[PDB]
Amino acid sequence: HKIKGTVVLMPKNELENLNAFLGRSVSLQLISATKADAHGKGKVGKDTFLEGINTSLPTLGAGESAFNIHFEWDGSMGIPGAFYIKNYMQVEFFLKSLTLEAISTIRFVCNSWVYNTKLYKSVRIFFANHTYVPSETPAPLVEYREEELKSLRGNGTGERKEYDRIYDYDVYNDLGNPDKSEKLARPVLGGSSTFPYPRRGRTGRGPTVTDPNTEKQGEVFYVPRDENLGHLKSKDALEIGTKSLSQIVQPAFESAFDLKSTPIEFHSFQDVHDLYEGGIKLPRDVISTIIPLPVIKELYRTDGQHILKFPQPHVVQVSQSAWMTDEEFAREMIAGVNPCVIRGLEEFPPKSNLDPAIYGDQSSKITADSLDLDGYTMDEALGSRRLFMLDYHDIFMPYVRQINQLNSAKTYATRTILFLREDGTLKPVAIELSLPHSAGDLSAAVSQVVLPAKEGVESTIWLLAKAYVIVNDSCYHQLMSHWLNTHAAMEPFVIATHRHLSVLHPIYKLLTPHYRNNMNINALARQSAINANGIIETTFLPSKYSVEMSSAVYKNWVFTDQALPADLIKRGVAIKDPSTPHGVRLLIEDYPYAADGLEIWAAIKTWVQEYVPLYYARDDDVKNDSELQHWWKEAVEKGHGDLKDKPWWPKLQTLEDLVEVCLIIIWIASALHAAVNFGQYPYGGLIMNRPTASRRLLPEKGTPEYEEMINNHEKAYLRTITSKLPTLISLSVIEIASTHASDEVYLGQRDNPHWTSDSKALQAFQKFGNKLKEIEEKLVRRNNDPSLQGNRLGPVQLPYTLLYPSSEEGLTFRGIPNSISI
Ligand SMILES: [Fe+3]
Repeated sequence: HKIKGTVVLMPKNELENLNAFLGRSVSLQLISATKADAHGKGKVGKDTFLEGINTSLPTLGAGESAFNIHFEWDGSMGIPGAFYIKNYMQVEFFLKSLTLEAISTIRFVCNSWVYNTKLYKSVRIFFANHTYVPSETPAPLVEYREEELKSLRGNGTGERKEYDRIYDYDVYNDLGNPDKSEKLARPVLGGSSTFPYPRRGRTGRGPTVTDPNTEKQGEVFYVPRDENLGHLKSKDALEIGTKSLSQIVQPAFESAFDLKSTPIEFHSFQDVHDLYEGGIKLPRDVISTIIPLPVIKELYRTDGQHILKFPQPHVVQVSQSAWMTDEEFAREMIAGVNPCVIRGLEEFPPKSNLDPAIYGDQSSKITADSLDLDGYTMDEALGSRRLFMLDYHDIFMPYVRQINQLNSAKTYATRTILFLREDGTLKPVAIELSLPHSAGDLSAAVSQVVLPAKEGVESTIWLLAKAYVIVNDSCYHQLMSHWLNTHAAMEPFVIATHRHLSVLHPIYKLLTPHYRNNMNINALARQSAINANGIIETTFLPSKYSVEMSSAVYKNWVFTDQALPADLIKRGVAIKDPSTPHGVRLLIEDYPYAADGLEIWAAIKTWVQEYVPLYYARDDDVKNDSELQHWWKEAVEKGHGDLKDKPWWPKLQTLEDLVEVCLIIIWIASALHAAVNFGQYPYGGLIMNRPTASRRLLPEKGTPEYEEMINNHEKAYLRTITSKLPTLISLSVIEIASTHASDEVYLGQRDNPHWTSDSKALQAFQKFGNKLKEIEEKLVRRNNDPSLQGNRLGPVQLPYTLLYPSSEEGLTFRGIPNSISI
């Protein structure tokens, strides 16, 4: 007459004795999926308490404890499909799972914090691991299913508390700190035509005293409780790093500089190399402040007394000087940290769409006859699809004036012309350094064109020109390729999924692994990374204009252009070609990001195309899923609501649209983010290779600054790029971001083998993981192919492993997480 059950939970201390969980501490009630009361709701059993510690199980995961329990459940009550749980203890615990035996085995995958019962307005409910579209929900669970969605949505008011599980939207009005200073006021991003932006998770702290449109500061930025990931190992809590760096480590660094205990500036390139060789000497109390901090202490080796040493960046591990080569500068545009901006150039000279009345004549000054195209004429280079560009002219020109008015910031709007050589590598052939020009200008600095040069002061000017380009590129990488296109663009879909797709829903099960830790890292970023005077503003060129620049770019963000084939075709780096395996022909055949990416894209596509038909037999079945239609309607009209008028949104009335939408979401969250994230320290850990800021324009002839370019080119370079103090802070941030936590869940993995009971879904997922293993072998062969050495390894001899699916923990330059997790 009893159902044997096993509860697995983790006491709180395991993620930030066992006998306290016995007695009347924890009650569970089974809920029937087949026998309903007179209202049609599945009947509920009696409160049943944990009976004892099970120590006979083969071996739980670390930190987990198993509890025995027996439910009076006579069979007339039908088959359990859910349960209620009440925690009568003062302290919350993490509920892993319930397992019921000898009844048609029943598994519940919970993985949820359960706070004291008096904190909840309705009792926590958990469903068995079956999957149902809404029309397939067993009738006695239909109302339970919808009431749980209503509970997760909340009502759009109230200050969110730690234990709340309420998902909702708000604008980016929480970055400014106007109550501290008018200088820290920031425009609201989202909800206007001037500043469109993805929505983020609502926190509801309320208004500042000086500005009803800006949300007040808080010690903790709320996320729904189970988004805030605990870790067994403190060192895996990498998301706490940015707060520690901004609030604890940066002031300690600043004091070392204020007290003149270390040189204020780098004076040679070797001063930079020293950081990962002998290290940097700092005051004792500065070391003492840093080396006890979780996560932070993992970033540096130390003698415990005066030395911090950074890890040797991958980009210098074979050749310290290879970053300086034109070969490597161009190669990193297709296999570097930001491999997804280069475009084909199909006319010459390049054109601008900006208004000459505002910025002056926008004609390019690059002349065709000045370029070395390995003997090709311009017409030949254009017609054979060998001309490409890295075009930041129109992106940066609207912000150059305001950036350059800042005291220690000076930039150009840059364009780089690239030629695809017959050997398949890219060659840079010109850089245009543009400045706006209008009648009222007080500056006499002018735009100019710089061409490659290997000797003399011309070689230094060309090296500086490359630095100005990479400052543009690093800013666009950090704020657009990375922050906007992954972190910020994904959060609206996270929110919508939890608000409108039941945990029971097949598309919830398909997508939610790809959201792990995303809202958490994003909230911590709003607090410490992209806030006024936060990490990004105090290390990157645009300073207080950084985040709003990403809103300007979001005006042109197109959901369907995030698909890899559409991206490659839009950028003119591939053409449609049905005769090829992936339906596109690359115009740069050995384009490592794109060629490896197409393999990953195709594997995800096959997986989604196999999973969707398990639950939707026909287009009509997609049309008639009420949760799915509400999910997509809200994702578009609210989550990305500033772009809800755009004609390119899929309608989601067909199987093909459902596949496309899920495929793109998974792609952004896993491989796209990985490709743009985990190369940050490997390439940018040498500040000269990936400068974050430029502080001066090119010097005029006849000046001491010009003579310095002749007599001391390294110092000229270092004075132009990011200063030493923001370099230390920035290196630390990108080292965190390039690190895989040991509890990461990678593409092809899931945190629990029982996420669904449907064997066809589980077998399809196994095929997907096998396919990713085969792809990794293929990518290994690519990196070992000497014919591809030029673009896949370069003179830095750094094999392109960023789209290898698998990785061990640490700073590995490989591995594709499921989600945007750091
Ligand atoms: Fe990231």
